[PDB]
Amino acid sequence: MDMKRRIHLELRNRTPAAVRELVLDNCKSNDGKIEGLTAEFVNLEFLSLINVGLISVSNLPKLPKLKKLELSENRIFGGLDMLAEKLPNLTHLNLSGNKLKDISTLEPLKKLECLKSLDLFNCEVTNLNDYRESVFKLLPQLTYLDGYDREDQEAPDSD
Amino acid sequence: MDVNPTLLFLKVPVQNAISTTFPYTGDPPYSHGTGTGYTMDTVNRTHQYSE
Amino acid sequence: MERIKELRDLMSQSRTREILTKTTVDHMAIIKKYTSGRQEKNPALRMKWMMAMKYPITADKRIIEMIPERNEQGQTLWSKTNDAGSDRVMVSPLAVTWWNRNGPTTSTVHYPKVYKTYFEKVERLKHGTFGPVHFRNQVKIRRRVDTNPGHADLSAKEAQDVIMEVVFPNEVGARILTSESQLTITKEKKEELQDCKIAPLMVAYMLERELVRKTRFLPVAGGTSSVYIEVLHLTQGTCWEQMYTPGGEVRNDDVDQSLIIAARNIVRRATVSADPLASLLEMCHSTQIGGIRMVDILRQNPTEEQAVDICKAAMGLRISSSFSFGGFTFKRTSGSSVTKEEEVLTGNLQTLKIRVHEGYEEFTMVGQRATAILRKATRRLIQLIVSGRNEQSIAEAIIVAMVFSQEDCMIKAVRGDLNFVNRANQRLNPMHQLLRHFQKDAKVLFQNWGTEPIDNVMGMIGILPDMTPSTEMSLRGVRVSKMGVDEYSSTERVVVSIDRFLRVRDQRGNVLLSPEEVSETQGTEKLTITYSSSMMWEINGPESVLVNTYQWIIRNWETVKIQWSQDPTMLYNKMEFEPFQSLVPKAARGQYSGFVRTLFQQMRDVLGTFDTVQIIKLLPFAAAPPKQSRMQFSSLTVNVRGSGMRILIRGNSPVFNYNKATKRLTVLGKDAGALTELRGFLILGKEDKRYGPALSINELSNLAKGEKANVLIGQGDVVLVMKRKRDSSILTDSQTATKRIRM
Amino acid sequence: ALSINELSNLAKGEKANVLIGQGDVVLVMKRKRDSSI
Amino acid sequence: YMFESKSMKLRTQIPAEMLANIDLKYFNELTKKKIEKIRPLLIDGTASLS
Repeated sequence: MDMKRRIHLELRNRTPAAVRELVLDNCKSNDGKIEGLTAEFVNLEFLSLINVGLISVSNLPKLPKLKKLELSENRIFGGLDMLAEKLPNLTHLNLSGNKLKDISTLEPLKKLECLKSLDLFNCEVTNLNDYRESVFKLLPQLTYLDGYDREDQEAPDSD
Repeated sequence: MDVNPTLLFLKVPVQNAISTTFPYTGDPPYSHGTGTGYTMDTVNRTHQYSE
Repeated sequence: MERIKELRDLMSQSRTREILTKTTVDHMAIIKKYTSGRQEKNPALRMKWMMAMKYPITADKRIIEMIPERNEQGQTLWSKTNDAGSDRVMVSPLAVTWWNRNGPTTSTVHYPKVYKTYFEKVERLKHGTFGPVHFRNQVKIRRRVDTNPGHADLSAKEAQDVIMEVVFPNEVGARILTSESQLTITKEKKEELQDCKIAPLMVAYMLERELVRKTRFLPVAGGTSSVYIEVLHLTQGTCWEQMYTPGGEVRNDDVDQSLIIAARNIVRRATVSADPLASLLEMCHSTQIGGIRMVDILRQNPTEEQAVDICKAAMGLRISSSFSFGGFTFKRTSGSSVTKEEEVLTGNLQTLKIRVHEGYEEFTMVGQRATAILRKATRRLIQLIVSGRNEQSIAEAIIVAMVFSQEDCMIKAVRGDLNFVNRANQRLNPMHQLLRHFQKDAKVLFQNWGTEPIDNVMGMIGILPDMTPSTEMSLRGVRVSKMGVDEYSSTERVVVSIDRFLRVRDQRGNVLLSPEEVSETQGTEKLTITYSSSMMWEINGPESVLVNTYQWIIRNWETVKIQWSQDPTMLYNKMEFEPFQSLVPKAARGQYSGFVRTLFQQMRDVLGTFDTVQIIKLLPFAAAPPKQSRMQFSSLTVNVRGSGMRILIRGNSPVFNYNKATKRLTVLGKDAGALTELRGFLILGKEDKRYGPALSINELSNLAKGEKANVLIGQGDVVLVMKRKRDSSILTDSQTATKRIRM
Repeated sequence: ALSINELSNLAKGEKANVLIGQGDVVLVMKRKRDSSI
Repeated sequence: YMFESKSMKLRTQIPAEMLANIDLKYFNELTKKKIEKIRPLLIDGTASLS
């Protein structure tokens, strides 16, 4: 079941304007891009693209209200500049298990105003020295990187 | 960053930070050269240089 | 179309019509054995004769259209002779090689999985490790060991039900359709063998070869595993041992120990009850070890442990005549005995009552790390021969025999007070009290036993009281044996009467397994044990209580949901949640409950918030006299073994996590079950034309919850069938009708 | 008792016991009002 | 020297005193050359080192 199918399977005869949390993981990508979602999704605030073979997020929809996006287990190697404009209100991003290999790749996220968490587990960029410090200086608004704030104090629950 | 301690020599002369290049302060836990092979080789070398 | 013509012409002659009409489908296998011919004596000679002539091997009349009569050199591959009487044309073995060379290719992806029981051997040897050959004089005991690794611990009868459901779905019988035991293997194999064209009969044979266990009573000299016995020819020899290690995978024998633990708990809580038999039977038919009903496990496994033995005996199952004492099972070979409880005085002049076993008898004392043969008369240790590995095992066997020697020397040699209690603080058997009293030290008892000379007959090292070798001086009647002592090849299964106090006597009157010699340990089972009685949940500790509560809520999800959405007050005060409320802190049962109750109300008010997982997680906290407080809890505490665990309202936690991408819920690591965020039919009568022509067992998939259709059940007869309403099981409901009359 | 690392999960107004020191346990109540310089 | 047979799982030792007669097939090429070159100097198990 590719995205276009499961989306409708998850649409559940409920109009796109009335979805607030959509879960689409392990499904597929057309070739390496999200296909099936459309801008009519306006009430969505939790999209989970986990394990969907995804080579980029170029053709992502426009979700004003998105706040909890997660692209873990995919193979994004850049092109995150789109997420800034297309998800102005995103405040919880989960890029774990992807193919990011440089701090430069995370430069585009600097212009997201309301960012609160960035999970970056199992990514080749996490093997660097002064990794967390460099990330926290490139993304000053961040207050939880990988789960801990600044002194390795776990992020409080109920987020 | 990828830490490269040798790059420290770009700022401090080598003789100032020469201690950096000495790996061990103590007898290592391994035997470097010994046994019948390294003795026969020494005998052969000594005779070769005077053949 | 041709087969029906064959049947018609068979019935035309009025001599086979008798056989074809009067022989019920039951009496077909006994007709199938009226073969003709004389088979063949000396088949090797016949083969050497056949291969000399041409056209030895018969083949069906299809080669003609797919194998040329002559290869590219003019050699007749096949002939036209119709061996004996049949359509099979004779063929020369050149045809086999012609097929293997210029033949129709194919894709073989179903072979490495249909023949798993051989490729497993291949991949297990391919990764084996070899060690140096040691030429020590090998001692080879004669153990009975498993010779089928990965047998999937099925019997020889339920394997047939698996085969009939994987390879012959349209010939399944009534005993399967009108059931609720689907098994897991039958859903994996059905998926794997979905398009196999191999050989339905061969697929069945391979499946029953893979899904059965066998034993051989082989001369083993180490290892004893299920995988070390296939390579016995490679590992051990008459004078050599080639150290070796199969490199495949092993079986986890955890179901057996879980069964042992469940049997122990059930027997305790049934004997501490008013009517032990009813409790035992109801628990067996209701309790489940890792999902499977305990009755199926008891009728499936061969495990031989005391508690399981009593559980089987109370269920009218044959139990081994051998009795287990001190970890060694004692198979009687000869003699008779009588318990004859008599009185004695211990070393400290303490009165004691012990069953003086009166009568001369010989036992084989087989054990895990030692073996022995012990023949004794009343208070007379006539002879004890021991063997095993190291002197520790030899000493263990010797002391076990000495304790069960009926000699008063051990009784009078006691040092201390023989007042021993178990984990349950109960009065153990005085002989058993002696057993544990002496299990640690017996030096003074060895000195009392003394030492006598030995004549060095055939080579038999004697054992000194210091547990050391001696070629001349050895303990009394104790003769450590070299060249090993062989075990037995039979168990002599018998039915034994059970008294009302969990003492398994027999028709002869000798106790085999007293209930007091069962509390060896009370560790934690690896699987999950589920009980159908709210009282039982508070037996194995907080972990079991939580797991059973959540599994019960899952079991009855539809009823819980309807009652929660319609009559919440009744649901919030059921009995099943009283054990759970024992864990919750006393000073917070109310404040918690209200918070849940109010929150639950929020789900009934606004639609779209009906979260199954949240409701199941938070429901057990509702049962309480709820209070009111503005506090908005984030996590609710629970007391487990004195530690405060926490259950998260919104999210997952160790006490409760429902894994997404799957329907499985886990509580404290222990598996709870499946939560949803063919079979089950009932026969009604013979053919009824009002419902139209008969169906096949496949088409029955297209029926409603109560629609009636007539199907061709099994091999032959057609029976009207209908889907079932209500679970309709054999749980306590059947017991109630039977136990109520037993008043 | 709750380890001092776990009491951070208590909600406002909750009360529980914590191992606050050497073999010592005390009852602690979370303040609804949060004060800070 | 120490000879190891990995097909028989054997670990034997050859004392230096036997280097004057042992067949020169077990050793590798470099050790074989060393032994061959030093053999003329072997007296009573030692090796002259003037």
